[PDB]
Amino acid sequence: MNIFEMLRIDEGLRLKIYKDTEGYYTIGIGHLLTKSPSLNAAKSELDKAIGRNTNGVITKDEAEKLFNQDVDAAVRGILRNAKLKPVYDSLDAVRRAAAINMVFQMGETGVAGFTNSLRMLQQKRWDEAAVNLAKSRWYNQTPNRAKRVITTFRTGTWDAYKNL
Ligand SMILES: Fc1c(Cl)c(F)c(Cl)c(F)c1Cl
Repeated sequence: MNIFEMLRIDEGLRLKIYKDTEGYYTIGIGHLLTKSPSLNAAKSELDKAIGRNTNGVITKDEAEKLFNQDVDAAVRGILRNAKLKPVYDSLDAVRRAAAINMVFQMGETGVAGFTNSLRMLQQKRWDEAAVNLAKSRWYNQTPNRAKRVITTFRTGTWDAYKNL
């Protein structure tokens, strides 16, 4: 198990434009195209991302290319964010993957409200942190995924993913 395998499980793989859990146009391995309700706008974003005129369908190789870029972008974003870098640096590699997972799903803006959770994680108060993380829109809207990510933060193991 690693961050790539983990997000592959959580996001799936679809080669045609689909709507994510929030109703937003997406492709590949959870590559958000746009929050716009216009399919044409989404198709434009896809073409720009891939570098060719696609009309809504990509190959597995192309999906994996975008996926690698997205994982890279999430990490680089954490490292440039003053509110996130210290907590990330304080973690082991397994829990770091859980951090990347969250940023991949909700972005840096989606995680701005997790200040108290972040403190508890840096304090290594794993059970308290797990309890706090679940008190969120995130947990309520995607409970099964959140539970897996939270278990990863609580235990520092891959137990929530090893069966999957
Ligand atoms: F280190 C982190 C980071 Cl960078 C992050 F964005 C979240 Cl949501 C998190 F929980 C942890 Cl531990």
